[PDB]
Amino acid sequence: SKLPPGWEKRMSRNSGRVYYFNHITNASQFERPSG
Repeated sequence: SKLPPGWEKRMSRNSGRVYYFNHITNASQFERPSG
């Protein structure tokens, strides 16, 4: 785990894929969130 303040690193079982979720902008991406 190595994300900035505000982001939450989550994991999606079954398929085994990494996905991030921002509780500030409720945005979802598939890459290292920079800011």
